[PDB]
Amino acid sequence: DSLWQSEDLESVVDEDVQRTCILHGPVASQYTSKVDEPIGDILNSIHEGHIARLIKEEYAGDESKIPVVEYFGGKKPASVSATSVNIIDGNQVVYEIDSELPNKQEWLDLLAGTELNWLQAFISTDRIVQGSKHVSNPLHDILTPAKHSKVTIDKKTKKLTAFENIKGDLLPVVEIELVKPNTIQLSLIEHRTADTNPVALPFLYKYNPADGFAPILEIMEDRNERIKEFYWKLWFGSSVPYSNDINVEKAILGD
Amino acid sequence: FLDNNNDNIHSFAVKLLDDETYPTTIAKVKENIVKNYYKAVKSINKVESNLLYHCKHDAKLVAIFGGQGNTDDYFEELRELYTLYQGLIEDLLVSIAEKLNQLHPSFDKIYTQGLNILSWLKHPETTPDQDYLLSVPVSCPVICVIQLCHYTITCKVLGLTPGEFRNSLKWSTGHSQGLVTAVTIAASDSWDSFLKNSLTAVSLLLFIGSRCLSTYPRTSLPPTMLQDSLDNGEGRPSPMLSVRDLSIKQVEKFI
Amino acid sequence: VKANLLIHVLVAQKLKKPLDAVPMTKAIKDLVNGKSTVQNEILGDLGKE
Amino acid sequence: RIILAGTLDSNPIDDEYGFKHEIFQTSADKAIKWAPDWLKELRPTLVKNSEGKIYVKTKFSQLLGRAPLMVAGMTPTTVNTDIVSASLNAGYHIELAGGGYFSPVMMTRAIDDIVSRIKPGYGLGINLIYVNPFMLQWGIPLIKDLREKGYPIQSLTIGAGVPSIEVATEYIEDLGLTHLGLKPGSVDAISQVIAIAKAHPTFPIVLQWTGGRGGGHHSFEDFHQPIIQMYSKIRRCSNIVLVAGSGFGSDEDTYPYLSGYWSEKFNYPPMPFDGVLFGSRVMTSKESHTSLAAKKLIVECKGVPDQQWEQTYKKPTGGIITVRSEMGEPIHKIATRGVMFWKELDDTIFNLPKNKLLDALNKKRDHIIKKLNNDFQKPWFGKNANGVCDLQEMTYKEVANRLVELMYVKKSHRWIDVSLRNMY
Ligand SMILES: Cc1cc2nc3c(=O)[nH]c(=O)nc-3n(C[C@H](O)[C@H](O)[C@H](O)COP(=O)(O)O)c2cc1C
Repeated sequence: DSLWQSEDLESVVDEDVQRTCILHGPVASQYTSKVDEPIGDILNSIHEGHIARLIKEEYAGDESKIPVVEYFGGKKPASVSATSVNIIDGNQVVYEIDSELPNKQEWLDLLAGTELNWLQAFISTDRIVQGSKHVSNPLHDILTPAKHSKVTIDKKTKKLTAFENIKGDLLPVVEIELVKPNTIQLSLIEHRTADTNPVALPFLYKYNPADGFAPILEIMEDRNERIKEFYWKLWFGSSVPYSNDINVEKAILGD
Repeated sequence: FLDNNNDNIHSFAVKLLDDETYPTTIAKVKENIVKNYYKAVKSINKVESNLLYHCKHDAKLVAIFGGQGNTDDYFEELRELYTLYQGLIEDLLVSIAEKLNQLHPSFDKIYTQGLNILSWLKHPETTPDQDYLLSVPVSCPVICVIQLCHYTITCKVLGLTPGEFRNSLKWSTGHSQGLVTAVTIAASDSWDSFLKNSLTAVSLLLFIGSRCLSTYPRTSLPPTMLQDSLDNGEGRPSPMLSVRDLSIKQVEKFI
Repeated sequence: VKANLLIHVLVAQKLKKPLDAVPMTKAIKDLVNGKSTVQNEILGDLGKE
Repeated sequence: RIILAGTLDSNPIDDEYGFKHEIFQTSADKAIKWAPDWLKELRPTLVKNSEGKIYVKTKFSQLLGRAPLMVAGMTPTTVNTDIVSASLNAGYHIELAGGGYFSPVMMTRAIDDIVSRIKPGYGLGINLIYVNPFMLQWGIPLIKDLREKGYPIQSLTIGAGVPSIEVATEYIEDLGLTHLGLKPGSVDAISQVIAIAKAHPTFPIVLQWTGGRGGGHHSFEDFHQPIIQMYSKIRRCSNIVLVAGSGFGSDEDTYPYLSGYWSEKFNYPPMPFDGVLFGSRVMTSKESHTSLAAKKLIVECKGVPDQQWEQTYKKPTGGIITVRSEMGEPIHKIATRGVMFWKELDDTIFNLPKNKLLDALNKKRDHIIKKLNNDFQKPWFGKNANGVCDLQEMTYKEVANRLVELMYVKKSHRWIDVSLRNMY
C-alpha cells in the first residue's frame, strides 16, 4: 500500500517527500517543467501544437482549406468489405419497402444520407442523453423495416415521415421534423381512438453540434406532462379538457 | 457457369473451393477444370478488360523475377505447368529445348545425364535425381524456362501480344538469376521477337550454368559436417547461406 | 463439497485439461506456466467464488 | 500488392497477397484488390466543427468525438474525482482509476461526483486492473447494472493483463459499452487483442500500447520493436484503434508518432498512431491531488532520453528508478530516500528464500530500524522514552499515543481511515 501518500504527504512523519514513493516515468520527466498548470491547459497547448504543425505541413498555412463539418464523431471508421453502391442520398425521397430490399442495418443508412446533419445524427446515433444519461436510441428500433411500409424525406432532410399500412389505408405513424430553431420534434402518431381522430405524441430532442459523441440530448423538462396529455386524449377523448388538478384523497366519479 | 466473366475461369476455379458440396482440394480443381478448359478452347486472342492500367495515375504494374534456390523441388512447377497449360506453351519450350540440344554436347563430360527436358516431361521415368536437377548447369536454363512460361501464359491467358503486355507495365527487374528474363521482357515485342530473345536468354544461362560449375566444382562433403548440420536444425551445406533476423552491421561483425 | 474437490474442479475447467492433469500438490503459478492473464483469471474466478 | 502469378491456390486466410487470378479479372472496378497504404489511409487530418474550432481527425478521435489525446488511468494519479472531472470539461477523455476504490458503494458514490459535475452528455471510462481479481469480483458486476441504470461510463480499460476470449466476450456483449481499452505489454499480449477483435468485428477496441519507459508498473520490452513487428496485422483489423503512450508530454515529442514519420528512423514505412495517452505528464497539474512538495520534486527530476532508459535498473536516472513490487513485476518510481531504501531491501533481503529470511532480518535489524525511522514512509512503531525499541518494551499508554501519532493527522483533525479509527 505504499501509494497514497503522494496526494497526502501532510499526514506522514515529517512531511518529507523522500520518506515516500511517487510513481513516475523516466522519459516523461523532461517535459514536466512548470508546476500547477491546469489539466486543460496542458492538453490544449499540445493539441494546438499538433494543429499548427498540421496546418503548416499538409494544408499550406491556410485554415480555410480545412474541411468543415457540423458535428464530429459517430460514423464508424471501421469499413468492412461491403457494397457502398446501396448507400443512397436523395433530395425529395420516398422509400417503399417489401420483404427483401433492404435488411435492417443498411435501412438506417438509407435514411441517414451521406451529408452530416441533424437527421443523419438522429437516425444513427447510438445514444440519446436523457439528463446526463446515455440510454439507447429510440429511432433505432421503432424504424425497423417492415412489410408494405414507406418513408418520406423531402427537401434536404428537413422532415422524415414514416408510413405503414393499417386496414388497407396508409397513414402517418412517425413524423420527425425541425421545430423552433435547433430542436427536433419526434411526432409519433396514433390513429385508432374513440372517434378515429389521429393523435400524436410530442417528443422534444435538442440537437448539439458542439458535442459529437452524443449530439442529441432529450429535453427531460416537461416530458411526463406531454405523455399524459396524449393518454388523456386516448382514454377519454378530446371532448374533455386536460385537467391535472385531481385531488387524490377524494373518490373519482365515473359516468 | 461464367456469367459476365466468361474469360475468368481462374477465379471461377478458386470459387469452387469455397463450396461445401465440394470437398476442398486444389488438385482436382487445377486439372478437371482449368486443364480441360484450355485443352478445349479455340483462339483466346480476345483482348479482355484491360482498363486497370488505363487509369495510369492510379495503378502501376511490375513483373518481378525470382532467382536460383527459392525452393528445393523446383522442376515440379514445370511439371504442373506442362500438365495443365499444355497447348499454351508446347510451341514455346520445344523451340527452347531444340536450342538447348544444339548447345548441349559442347559442354559434355561434366553433366553426362543429358539436358532433354521434353523427355523429362513426357516421360517422368527418364528424369534424373533432383541432386543433378538442382545443380547449376541444369537449373540455370530450366528456371529461365519456368519464368518464360509464366510470362507466356499470362500473355496468352489474357490474349496479349507480349509487346503490348509490356506496355501495361511501368518497370521490371530480376533477382539473382532472373534478371536475364527482365531484359528478355523489354526486348520482346511480338510472338516471333519474343522467341528470338528467349533463345538468347536460355542459351545465356547455359553458359552461366556450366562455367560457374567448371570454375568452382562442388566436391564431396565430410559426413561429419552434413549430419551435424541436419541435427543442428540447419540445412544441407551448399555455397550460399541465408542469415535471417540480424542486421547487416552485425553480420559483418561475425564474418 | 470439500475444499480439495472444489479448487480442483474450478481449476480443471480453467486449464481445459483432464482432472488428473492438475496435481493438487503444486501451485497455480507453476501450473499455469507463466501467463499474466492466466494466473490472474484463475485466482479471480475463485476469488469471487 | 503482391500477386503470385505462378501458383493458383487462393485465398490465404489473412489475404496478405494475391494469386494468379487477380491479373485476369474482367470486372471493371472489382478486379483490383488494393494494398493498404498506411501513410495515405490513416494519416491524421484536420476538421473544423460547426462552431469553428479545429480538431485533429484520426481514427481514435472519430470514435470518441473529441481530440486524440486521453489521460491514462493511474492508481495514485487518477483517484481525485477532480482530475477526472475538469479534464473532461476541457473536452478530453479520461478513464477513472478503479484501483483506488475498494467497494462498489464507494465507487458509485465517486462516479456520481463526476456525473453531477461534467457536462450533460460527456462520458468517462473506468480503468480496472486485471491482477486484482477481488476488484473484478465487485467492479465488473457493478458496471453491468450501473450501465443498465444508464450512467455515462462509456469504456472499460483493462490494465495489467489481457483477458481470455470467453471472458472478453462477456465484457463486450452483455454490458453496454461504447469501446473497450486493452493495455498489452508483449507481442503475445498484442496478438491476443487481435484474437478479441476478430471475434467481435464491429465493436471498437482501443489497443493502448505502452513501452517500458512509462511510470507505474513497468514492462521489460522496448517501446518501438513489438509494434513494429505487429503494426501490419493490427491494421488488418479495422476495429482496433492503436494508441501509443509511455512518456509523452509535449507537442514536438509525439507529433512524429501521430504522423508516422518515426519509422523512417528504422528504414520502415510510415506507421501512424491513432491516439496518444498521457501518464506521468498529468501529475504536476493544478487539478491533481499530488502534494505540492511532491510536484516540486518531479519538476526537479530532469528526464532521461529514450536511448538510455534501460539503465534505470541500476542507478538513479534523472531521479527515477524501477524497483520490485510485492509479487515481482517492476514499478517505476521517483528516487527519493525511501525508494532507494526500497531497492536496498530488494537486492539483499527480499530476494532471499524463506530459510534465510528470518536470519537476515536479525543481523540487519538495527540498520533497518534506522532508515524506517529516517528514510521510509512507514516508520518503526516502537518508540519508548524517545528511544527506538521493540514493541514489547512499551507501556499501553505509549502504545496508544503512538497509534494517535501514526494514524491521526493533528494538523487537519481527521483520521487516515475510518477503519484505522476502528482499529485504535
Ligand atoms: C503517477 C502514475 C500512476 C499510474 N497508475 C496506473 C494504473 O492504476 N493502471 C495501469 O494499467 N497503468 C498506470 N500507469 C501507467 C500509465 O497509465 C501509462 O501506461 C504510462 O504512464 C505512460 O508512460 P508516460 O507517463 O511516460 O507517458 C500510471 C503512471 C504514473 C506516472
